[PDB]
Amino acid sequence: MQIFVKTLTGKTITLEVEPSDTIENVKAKIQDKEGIPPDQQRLIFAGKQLEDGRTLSDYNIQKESTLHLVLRLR
Amino acid sequence: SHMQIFVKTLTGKTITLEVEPSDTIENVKAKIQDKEGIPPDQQRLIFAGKQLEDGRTLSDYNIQKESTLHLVLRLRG
Repeated sequence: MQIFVKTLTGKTITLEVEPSDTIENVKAKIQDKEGIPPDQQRLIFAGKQLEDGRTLSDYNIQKESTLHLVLRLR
Repeated sequence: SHMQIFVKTLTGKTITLEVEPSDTIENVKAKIQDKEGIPPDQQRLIFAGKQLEDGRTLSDYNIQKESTLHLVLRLRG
């Protein structure tokens, strides 16, 4: 289950994730790779702003799907 | 003495900052960290299509009051 996370500058990272993983889990994995705290991350899929508590299956995020990472200011 | 500038991400999300023309780009990054908690190393700042260098000042780039700098996330590797 290899999904992609795309920044606003073209750069894209790959993540190995399991169907049950929550969006928060996804943000933790991104912190592990990029050092960006989850609270500073906004994730978008299919024009939707993703919620931390939900899983990738609740958004029908399939293998090779591409999520969008956006900076989240206070 | 002081002036307001905007720092904007690519989504249009904006932050306002009070700065001096004599402030360094690193000073601006540190002010952004103070406001947003984003470490300087994660920040790349852009103005007039020129990547901004930590050691230079705002006046070096002729950044004026109400000018807008763009903020971009810096990734690892």
